[PDB]
Amino acid sequence: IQLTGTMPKFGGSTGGLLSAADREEKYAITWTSKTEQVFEMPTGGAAIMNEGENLLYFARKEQCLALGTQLRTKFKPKIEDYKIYRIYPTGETQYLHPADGVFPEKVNEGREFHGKKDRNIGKNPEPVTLKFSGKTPYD
Amino acid sequence: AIQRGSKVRILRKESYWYKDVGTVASVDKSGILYPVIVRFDKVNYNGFSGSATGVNTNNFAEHELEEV
Amino acid sequence: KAKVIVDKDPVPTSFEKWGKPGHFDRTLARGPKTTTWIWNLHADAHDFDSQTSDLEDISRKIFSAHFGHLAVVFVWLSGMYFHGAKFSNYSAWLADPLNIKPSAQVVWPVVGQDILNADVGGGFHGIQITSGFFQLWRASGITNEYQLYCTAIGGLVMAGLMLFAGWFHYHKAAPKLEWFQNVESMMNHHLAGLLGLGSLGWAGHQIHVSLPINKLLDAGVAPNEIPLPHEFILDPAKMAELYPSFAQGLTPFFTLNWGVYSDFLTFKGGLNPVTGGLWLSDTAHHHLAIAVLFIIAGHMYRTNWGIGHNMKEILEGHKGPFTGEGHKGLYEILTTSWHAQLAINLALLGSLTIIVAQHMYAMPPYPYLATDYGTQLSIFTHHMWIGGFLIVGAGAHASIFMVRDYDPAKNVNNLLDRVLRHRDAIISHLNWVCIWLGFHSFGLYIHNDTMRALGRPQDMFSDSAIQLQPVFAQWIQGLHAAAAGATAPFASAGVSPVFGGEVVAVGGKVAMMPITLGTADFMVHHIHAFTIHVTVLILLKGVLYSRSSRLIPDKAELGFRFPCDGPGRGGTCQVSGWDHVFLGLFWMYNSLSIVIFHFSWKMQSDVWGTVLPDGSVSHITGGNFAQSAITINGWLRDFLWAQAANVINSYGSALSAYGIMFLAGHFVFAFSLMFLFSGRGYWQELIESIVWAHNKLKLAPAIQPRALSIVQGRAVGVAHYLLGGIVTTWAFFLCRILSVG
Amino acid sequence: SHSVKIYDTCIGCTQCVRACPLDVLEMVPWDGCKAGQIASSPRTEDCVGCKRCETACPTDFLSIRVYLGAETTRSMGLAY
Amino acid sequence: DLSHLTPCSESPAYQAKAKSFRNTTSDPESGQKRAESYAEALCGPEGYPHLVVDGRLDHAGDFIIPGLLFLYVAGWIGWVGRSYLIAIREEKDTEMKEIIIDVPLAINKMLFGFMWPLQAFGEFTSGKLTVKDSEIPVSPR
Amino acid sequence: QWIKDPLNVRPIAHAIWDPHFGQGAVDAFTQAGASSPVNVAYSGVYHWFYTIGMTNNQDLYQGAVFLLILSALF
Amino acid sequence: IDVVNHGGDPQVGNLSTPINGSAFTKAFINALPAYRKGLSPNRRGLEVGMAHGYLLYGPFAVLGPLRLTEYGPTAGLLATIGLVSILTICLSIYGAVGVSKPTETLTTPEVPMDLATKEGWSEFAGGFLLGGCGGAFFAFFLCQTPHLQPLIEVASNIWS
Ligand code: CLA
Ligand code: CLA
Ligand code: CLA
Ligand code: CLA
Ligand SMILES: CC1=C(/C=C/C(C)=C/C=C/C(C)=C/C=C/C=C(C)/C=C/C=C(C)/C=C/C2=C(C)CCCC2(C)C)C(C)(C)CCC1
Ligand code: SF4
Ligand code: SF4
Ligand code: SF4
Repeated sequence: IQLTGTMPKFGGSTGGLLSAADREEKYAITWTSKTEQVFEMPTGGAAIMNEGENLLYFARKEQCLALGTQLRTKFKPKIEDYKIYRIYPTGETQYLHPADGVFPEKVNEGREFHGKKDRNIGKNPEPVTLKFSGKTPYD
Repeated sequence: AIQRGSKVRILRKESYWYKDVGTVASVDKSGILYPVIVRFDKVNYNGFSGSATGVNTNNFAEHELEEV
Repeated sequence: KAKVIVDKDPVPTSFEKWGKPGHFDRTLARGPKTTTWIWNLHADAHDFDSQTSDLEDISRKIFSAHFGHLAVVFVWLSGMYFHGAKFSNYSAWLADPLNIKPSAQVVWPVVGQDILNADVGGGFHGIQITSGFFQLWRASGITNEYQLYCTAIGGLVMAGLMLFAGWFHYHKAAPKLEWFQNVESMMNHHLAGLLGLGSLGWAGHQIHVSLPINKLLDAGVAPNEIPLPHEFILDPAKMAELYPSFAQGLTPFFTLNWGVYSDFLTFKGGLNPVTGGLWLSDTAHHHLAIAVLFIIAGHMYRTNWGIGHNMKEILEGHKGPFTGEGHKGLYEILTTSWHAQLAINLALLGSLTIIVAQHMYAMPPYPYLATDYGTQLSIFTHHMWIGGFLIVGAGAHASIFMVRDYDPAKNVNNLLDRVLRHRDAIISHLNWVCIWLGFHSFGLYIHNDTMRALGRPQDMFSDSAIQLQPVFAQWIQGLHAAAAGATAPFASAGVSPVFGGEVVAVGGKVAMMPITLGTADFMVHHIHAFTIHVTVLILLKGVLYSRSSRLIPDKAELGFRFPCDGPGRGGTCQVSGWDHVFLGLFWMYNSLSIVIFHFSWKMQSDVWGTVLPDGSVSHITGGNFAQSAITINGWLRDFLWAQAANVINSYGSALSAYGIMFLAGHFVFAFSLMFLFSGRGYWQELIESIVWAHNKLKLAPAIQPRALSIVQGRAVGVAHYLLGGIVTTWAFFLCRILSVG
Repeated sequence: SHSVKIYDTCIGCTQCVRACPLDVLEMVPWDGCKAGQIASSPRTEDCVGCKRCETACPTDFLSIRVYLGAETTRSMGLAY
Repeated sequence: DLSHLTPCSESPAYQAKAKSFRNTTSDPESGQKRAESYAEALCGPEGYPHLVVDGRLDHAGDFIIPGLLFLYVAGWIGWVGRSYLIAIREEKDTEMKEIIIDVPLAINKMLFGFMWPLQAFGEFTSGKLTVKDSEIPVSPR
Repeated sequence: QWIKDPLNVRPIAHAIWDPHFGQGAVDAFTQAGASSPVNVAYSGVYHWFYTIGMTNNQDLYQGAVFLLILSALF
Repeated sequence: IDVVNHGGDPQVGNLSTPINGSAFTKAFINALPAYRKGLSPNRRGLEVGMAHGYLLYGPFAVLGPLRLTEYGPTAGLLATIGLVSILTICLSIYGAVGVSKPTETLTTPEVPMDLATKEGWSEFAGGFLLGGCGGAFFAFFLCQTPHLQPLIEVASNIWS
């Protein structure tokens, strides 16, 4: 909410936000670091993680997690404390990536079964059974 | 009759080694759906493009097997 | 700062790793479970960066592999000199170089290939070579085949010496990492000691051997009464009876009385009227001048004694307002990454080979080089193809540098960082200039096809029709034709007869004519610029978007050589830096094919030909470049259809191997499209059907048969495409020019 | 939006979640496996369809399976 | 009876060509040897030898003898390959000597590969040549 | 004209109206005894019509009108 | 001194280069008929169409099928009128689909709000039609009334 953050010292590039970021949706990543180091933006080029907490905006979620992977791996201080948000041009902010506060590769209680089939993938219905209906054989 | 080291034939149609014989590495005694770990001589297709390696073991159920 | 330090015996010399393939990679060492292991064995055999992570071991492997490559090249050169010594008519060619074709390869008569031994003159049957080795040996002063046999023996000895050095520098005394980091000493010893001393030694050879032997050859003396080059040195009276300034000693060199050396160190400029080549006095003077210049340039960099530059403060001082920080970080880039060095060196060597091609046709350096049109066409085409391949490899290794050796920590706000920051503005404007050049270079041809088809010859882009005269190139030609005596007051003639003057002709054939540029030359030069620009666009787009893009931001973790990221985002097929090299190989094929087609038509129509006794020049095709090289139908009809009448009627003759190679290249080009058009998942399923039929008869192989990978499928397709097209053009060019030249 | 469906032949190796570049997948507890966890795809509207999860699956046929369906501005992965 | 195909000796187009047959080897009369050797074939209107492939005798040398010779040699190659492939299975390290060929076994397979049709008939009648459809990997439908 | 000399007269498919023709293309495509740029028929429906009983242009016109009525009926 | 800066916001994919937005390109792009502050549509379109119709009577008048014929200037006028009409139909259907607010860049921080509606783009299209017809006819009249006007002899001797 309201995204208190300062922007990394970046010289500005051409791979950043286009016109659809202020009209459809844009994304943000905030992360806290105790030292000043150099990172590579998915935008292009290199920028400076300044001391303290950082806020960057990107046009895609994949750019934000490509930054978050660079924040997790390949850094000796091993930054995991990053949060990814989605900002619509209305002003609404949706907090996205660490929803439970824990990374998705670590199991946590309180997460429910999404997309889980209690059947083998070979034990799928034939399409000829599901002709002329909206249902597709992976339902 | 399914025990560790017994040669066994796969009855999963979609498996790479359907109607092929592999050895049993371990059988799990807890209540899981696919307890029989079976290891094969051949390797699966699995891996990225250009990868020279692939997996050669999978979990299977009791009804997905037959002992030779 | 620059010292010699080595490790003694780092790698033992044993044959135990010879029988263990895939030892260099950890993934390749588990054993061949699938046939993808076999192709990965060859794909990653030379990629030393993926083998070891230590830059010292990588540099040691590179240094020792250079010696093996030099040994291979020396075996090749010794084989060429041995073929000149034993299986050639070089002694016959030196007597009558105007009516005997150069041949240096006989064909064994086991099947009907004895017809491939062409009748070339002097009672010798063999393949008419077009490599230009014979003219090179005539310019070197070689008069008999024993001097070629000695050079072949020396090439074998040098190849064995290079093999021993490659074994020595990897298994006995291998240099450390800091022996490679001091590029200051390396560049000083490559400028002064390799280029400078090499050109100084060749200048001395051309003073003492090439000049007297070639002046006696042009004076009309038969080569077996011409004295050997060592009594020219042992007895200076015979050396001083011609070019009589050898009567005085070396003291005018040391008292700076260089002008009395003007009889044998000339700046004549033009071509020799007797032989059609450059004056060897001009070449000896040229080699002496560039030897002095290269030796002077080899004293620029600081190695051990304080004087000199460090190639870093030069880079540190070069910074502007539009860039800011400047070239900081580039010295560490070029001294820690072998791929950036290969990308620079391969680009400059490719452009250098293209310069060599564009220079040796207009200023032929060798006696009777321009007379034999086959040699000139073959060396031009060969050096264009080699140069374009090296430029595309430079794009490749720049892409390999960007994902495997580029470090963003060392590159903040320098030139490379800012290129990555405005790569969209670079690539979009390059895309626009490619589209503009395509429209206003190819739509001119399309418009000319349309108006010539619609019966509108006055609506075309022709010399008679709407003119598009290249006024800048014509102005530059006028500047070069008037350069001798006005802006080069001490040149007897221009650098080449191309820019103006008179027809230089030797025998009955034209050595060189002026090459007038009209609407067709304008239009084909714009197609040259267009195709070069699109090749630049694909290669530079692979370089700049190698690490990341708006599509795939995490593309550096996928690597240089990966097929795709998946069918998502619409389908991310051929996103890698490798696939841009894969497409740039097709576009260099297109570019250099148009270049060599422009050459082979412009020289045949407007330069090459015979001289009538009246004085007019009857060219090979008849000057049809002015009116037919403006249309695609003219290029198809008057160049491809008309000049391939020799390659298809060559059967049952001495050039039938060229017709065979013509059809073979057509086959390989068509064979490429099976790999290029199809995909892996068809062939994996087909091989799955074959595996069951093998399983039915107990024919299951231990190494499981897999289809070729997606990158390997593209690599096989592009290699077959380039091979089939290049073999086709080689066969067409050589069989045309061995019949009309 | 694409459909990422996880089947019951899952060993809970978490390779699909670590291979996923847009946080589509996560691990939920599951009593039917030795690892005690199965993959789930809650925010599958963010799936581009790269099938890196299908690449990393070590089952003989993949327990996680991506079905490319309707295309949105996130499925195309468009920065514009 | 192939009345359109004349013998090359009686054909007056083959005799015009047979003067100018080029020598193929270093033997000077190789063209004359080819001219006399190709005269027993059938020549068309071109003057070139034709091959009749229907298994008849006095034309079995066109296809039947070269065909049977190739069938023997190809059966030799395939049987020695199948024998080596079978022999390297049941010894627990098969990919390494699939990639690096065990020469002393391959020589013994090769030089005893002349009796390939007898061994092929023995394996066919014994049933050890063909794998039953149960014990074989089959793709899904 | 074609039924008089089917072995010499070239069948005309249709006329050419092209704004892009120069004088050379109009002179070149004025063929088969026409005074206009016309295309030579290579589908060979002229032989078909002559064989099935068509003799003059009116029998072809009534067939074209009947086929228009049949298409409207369908 | 960094002459190449960002526009004030570095994470937006653009750079404030001298060519892009320095001092002389912010003006003269903000002072063109598009992006000028006080103009309404059917005046922006009028100015744009007049300039376009005037410039487009250059590759039709001396470059055409009739350029060696006295009907050549008239045919070039008719071709310019036809191209202006096609472009007006394109503008009209682009507006009739439905327009959004135009893209704001570093060079143009303020875009015309009057062109963000379908009614404004209809006025722009009508002004483009009247301007294009007027500019094409004015260029035709200027090229035709001296009947030689040797400035047209230049760039027709080039385009011979
Ligand atoms: C695939 C590799 C390949 C192949 C097979 C050949 C084969 C051929 N070349 Mg070639 N060449 C190539 C690549 C290739 N070259 C490259 C990459 C270059 C650029 C350096 C050249 C430049 C070159 C020239 C300049 C000439 C040949 C010539 C020859 C022909 C005779 C060979 C000979 O003995 O010339 C012997 C020729 C020489 C020794 C003269 C070369 C001296 C050069 C000017 C000095 C180069 C120094 C150094 C190695 C390069 C440093 C680069 C610098 C930017 C740092 C033969 C057709 C010759 C020819 O066409 O004769 C008819 C010829 O004069 N080549
Ligand atoms: C100085 C020259 C130079 C050097 C030494 C390098 C160095 C290397 N390159 Mg290469 N490269 C260059 C020139 C160079 N290249 C050029 C000219 C090209 C343009 C085509 C490229 C394009 C390029 C790409 C695209 C890639 C490399 C890569 C490699 C690496 C490993 C190569 C390997 O093991 O593959 C060995 C493979 C082969 C030898 C197969 C080549 C097959 C060719 C087509 C056949 C030769 C043609 C022949 C005449 C055909 C005759 C047919 C007849 C026999 C029937 C290594 C760093 C690879 C790499 O680093 O991967 C990460 C990589 O993918 N290269
Ligand atoms: C004849 C074959 C052909 C043609 C037409 C094209 C066309 C194109 N290639 Mg290429 N290419 C080809 C084969 C072909 N390629 C193959 C074999 C491969 C190798 C794998 C590729 C891969 C490839 C890549 C890798 C790239 C291209 C790019 C380009 C574009 C260059 C820009 C240009 O010239 O625009 C002008 C267009 C032309 C010259 C085509 C002729 C059109 C005429 C002049 C105009 C006629 C239009 C007509 C009047 C319209 C009215 C008709 C109406 C009924 C619709 C262009 C669209 C590049 C690109 O897009 O970036 C700029 C690029 O990146 N090519
Ligand atoms: C032991 C070796 C062996 C044997 C006996 C077979 C036998 C069979 N293959 Mg073949 N094949 C093999 C190796 C072998 N193949 C290899 C190496 C390849 C890869 C090039 C293939 C790829 C292949 C294809 C693509 C097809 C067959 C087919 C067939 C069948 C018909 C024969 C035929 O079309 O020959 C064709 C043979 C080839 C195209 C290549 C054979 C290469 C040599 C001759 C094999 C023997 C040499 C071996 C490499 C070394 C011997 C071991 C030695 C150390 C002792 C038959 C069941 C066809 C089928 O399914 O029919 C039912 C089919 O479509 N095979
Ligand atoms: C400045 C400048 C520039 C630009 C240039 C150009 C581009 C120009 C153009 C120009 C032009 C392009 C012009 C135009 C003009 C126009 C006009 C002048 C018009 C007018 C018209 C009119 C007036 C008309 C009228 C009418 C009408 C309306 C209707 C009725 C009829 C009439 C005809 C009467 C640049 C960029 C280089 C930059 C620098 C500066
Ligand atoms: S078709 Fe092949 S290259 Fe393209 S996305 Fe699918 S797997 Fe990748
Ligand atoms: S297809 Fe790609 S984005 Fe979608 S779940 Fe799989 S790995 Fe994640
Ligand atoms: S990668 Fe496959 S097996 Fe592993 S946890 Fe994910 S769904 Fe289960």
